[PDB]
Amino acid sequence: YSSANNCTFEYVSQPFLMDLEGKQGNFKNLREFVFKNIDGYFKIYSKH
Amino acid sequence: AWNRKRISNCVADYSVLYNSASFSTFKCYGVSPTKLNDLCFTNVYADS
Repeated sequence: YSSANNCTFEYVSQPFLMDLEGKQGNFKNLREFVFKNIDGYFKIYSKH
Repeated sequence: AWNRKRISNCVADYSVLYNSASFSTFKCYGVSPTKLNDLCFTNVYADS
């Protein structure tokens, strides 16, 4: 991005960790997300 | 050149305004300042 003019909401979620490995292979894991917006409030869902 | 700020997604109070604050003038329009607690706003700005 270039910059931010104004910002009505800012945010940091819960801590967790990542593998950070570039080694080649089949996808050992899976990630799902359902982004949605209902009545003006955003929400997200997930599972590993 | 007043300072415009943003109060978002947090919780205010009124009882922490006058206990030895003793400011010049405290008043509110369209609602009693005493019952700031029960009322519920949205996207509160801060100009000073």
